[PDB]
Amino acid sequence: ASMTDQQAEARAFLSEEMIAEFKAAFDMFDADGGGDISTKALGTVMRMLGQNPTKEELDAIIEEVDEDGSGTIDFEEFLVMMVRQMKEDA
Ligand SMILES: [Ca+2]
Repeated sequence: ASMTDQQAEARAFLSEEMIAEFKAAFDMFDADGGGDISTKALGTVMRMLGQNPTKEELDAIIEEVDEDGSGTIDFEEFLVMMVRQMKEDA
């Protein structure tokens, strides 16, 4: 369907074993079973994994993860949110 370049580096930094764990949390917010969660529910995904950045970097993260602008986050865009702050500029 689609293939953003940001997803090429995201899965490149995440090991197959890591991406597997991130999937466990995906189904958590994916109560619909469609494979898409609300960017507003992401704030909850943070405290779940382990992150407490400034509310600012949060909003920017949403507009930086939706490279398509569909209005929803997908497992593919998830791996990006992880490498988003894990590899912002370091
Ligand atoms: Ca999207």
